Amino acid sequence: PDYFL
Amino acid sequence: NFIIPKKEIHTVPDMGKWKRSQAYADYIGFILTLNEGVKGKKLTFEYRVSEAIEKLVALLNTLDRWIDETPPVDQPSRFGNKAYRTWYAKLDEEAENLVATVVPTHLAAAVPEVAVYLKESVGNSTRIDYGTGHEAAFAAFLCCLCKIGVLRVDDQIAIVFKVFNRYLEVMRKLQKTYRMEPAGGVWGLDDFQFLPFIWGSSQLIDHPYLEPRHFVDEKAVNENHKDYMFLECILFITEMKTGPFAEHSNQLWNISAVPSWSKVNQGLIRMYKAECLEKFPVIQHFKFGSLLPIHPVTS
Repeated sequence: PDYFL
Repeated sequence: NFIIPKKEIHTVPDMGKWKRSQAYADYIGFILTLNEGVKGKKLTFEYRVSEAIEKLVALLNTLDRWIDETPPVDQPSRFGNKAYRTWYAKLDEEAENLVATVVPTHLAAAVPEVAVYLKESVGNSTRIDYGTGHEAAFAAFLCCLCKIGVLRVDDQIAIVFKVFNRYLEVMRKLQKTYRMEPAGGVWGLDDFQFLPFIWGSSQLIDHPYLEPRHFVDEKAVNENHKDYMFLECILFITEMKTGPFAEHSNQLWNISAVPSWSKVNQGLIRMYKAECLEKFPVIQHFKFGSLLPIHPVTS
């Protein structure tokens, strides 16, 4: 859920 | 000095060896090189089609024909169809012959090594399944052909837009026809593939009207899928799955809220490293020879 920061 | 590729990552602690390997460096470098090459381009882009590319397409067409000649069988099991094992046995016995149609005769010594990656690119006979590890083996196969000079720099766009594109069509046919199981959760990207989402998002960077939010719009996909690999993958999903997109493809649903394709591409590359290339259940089956070697990367 946190690869697109 | 070509070497038949073999497994080298046997236990979890071996993942360090993999991450430091020449193979890893060469593999991700290849993926990112193709990624840059297709940036901003449609599938209908006018590119060079070399003899090697044509032979690779012919190779995939042969695999395709074999599917037609090997229909599903009637069976009780509700998972993979046993006719896949018949199809796979044909590929297994013919892989070197097929590769020899692409590789020039003076490089015949490389055929057995290269063919191993082809044999690992189409799914698992025993489990009748397919995952990102098989897709990676196909990229590795193409990487090897570049390394020995069969494919050249001028072929890199065709590698994605023609060869890999055709490969995906054949894989989808295998997956549907033989009811193949996904090899790999709520945060999984796709049942079967990964690479086309990376290269596909690269195509769409700086697109004049399509934004990531548009890929969950069936109209947008229907009107544009022929030009865009990313959208073709979405179309496959929406045909294979029922109900709200958010329910069946939660990761991709959340990705549609990323404002730019550029960030989609960057994020997918980070996800690929973490969820495919740093995943032991996948990497344990990676094979290493002379072209993609297990030895530590050279400076």
